[PDB]
Amino acid sequence: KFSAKRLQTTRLGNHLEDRVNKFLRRQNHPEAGEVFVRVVASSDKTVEVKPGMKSRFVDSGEMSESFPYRTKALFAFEEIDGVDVCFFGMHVQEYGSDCPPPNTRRVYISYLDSIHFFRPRCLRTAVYHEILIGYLEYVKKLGYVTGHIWACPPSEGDDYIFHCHPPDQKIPKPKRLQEWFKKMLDKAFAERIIHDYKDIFKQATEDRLTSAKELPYFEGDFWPNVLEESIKESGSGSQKLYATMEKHKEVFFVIHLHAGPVINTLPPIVDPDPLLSCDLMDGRDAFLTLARDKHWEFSSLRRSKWSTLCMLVELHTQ
Ligand SMILES: CCC(=O)SCCNC(=O)CCNC(=O)[C@H](O)C(C)(C)COP(=O)(O)OP(=O)(O)OC[C@H]1O[C@@H](n2cnc3c(N)ncnc32)[C@H](O)[C@@H]1OP(=O)(O)O
Repeated sequence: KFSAKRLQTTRLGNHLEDRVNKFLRRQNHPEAGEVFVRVVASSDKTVEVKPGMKSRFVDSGEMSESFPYRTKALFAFEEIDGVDVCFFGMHVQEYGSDCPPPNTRRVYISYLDSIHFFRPRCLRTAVYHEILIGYLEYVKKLGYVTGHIWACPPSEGDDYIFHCHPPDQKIPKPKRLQEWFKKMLDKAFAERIIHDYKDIFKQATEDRLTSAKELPYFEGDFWPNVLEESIKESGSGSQKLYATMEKHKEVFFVIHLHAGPVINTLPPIVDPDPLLSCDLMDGRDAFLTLARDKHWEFSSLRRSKWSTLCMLVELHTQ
């Protein structure tokens, strides 16, 4: 069977799915179909500190040369007209309790994408927020302490996950996307899922951050390349770092899942799900490449239904 439901289930996927369908049952809209959330790939990686930061801080013994993390790719599918339609995807990076500072017990959303065919339309945004809120709730329970978001919308024609978006699906500019995450986090706050969130500038200030080595270092994030430039441009760049953090502060969220002294007393983070080896969905380039090479577009509902079928056949028949 090629259905989204028969894709391998996980605790993480089930938690998100249960939250979404719970919310949909409260809404009682007759157009809404069942939602399936599936983790389709999961692997362990390391991000290596780039050469400039490495020469300054790693070789003097002040910073780890690399940080291990688990990366997960997940998809949400909805029943529409009796078939599965993939409508949302997200990749995450999880730096567990064996990861050295400054990354210990942190999660980072690498990127997220969607195709706007969720039915009914009036519930689409709410469903996206429930998935994100569910993810924060889950990693909090496992023992992650801080979550990180970079609110950077794609450039015109740069598909993040889904090849060929619908032509009439508008791309939010930074201001709209920032408020969209704020709305999501405000709802997470009201449910006691997060303790607070802050911008990166306010966070560094409260932490009295004085060196670039204290800034969490994530694969593909803004800051490692900024830091390479600060070291090339050139002495202590800490003053300029605060100007850079301040200039871009609205787009960089720091989310506190736990706060206070408990954060140094938590048990080890042990992931109850196995890794899921799926080269096609690990990273974004493979799936984009495959869809491009096979003319799998998501630019209308009919094409999205077809491309979802083809993706499910690929996922099942490795
Ligand atoms: C940390 C790293 C990451 O998370 S990646 C950064 C976020 N990811 C992306 O931007 C990928 C592409 N974007 C998307 O897939 C979606 O926009 C996401 C982010 C999922 C949000 O979708 P959604 O919940 O529908 O909110 P939305 O703001 O996109 O649409 C709401 C209404 O606003 C409109 N809108 C959008 N952009 C504009 C615009 N530039 N000018 C005028 N209007 C705009 C939309 O048309 C939409 O209208 P409507 O009220 O739903 O009919």
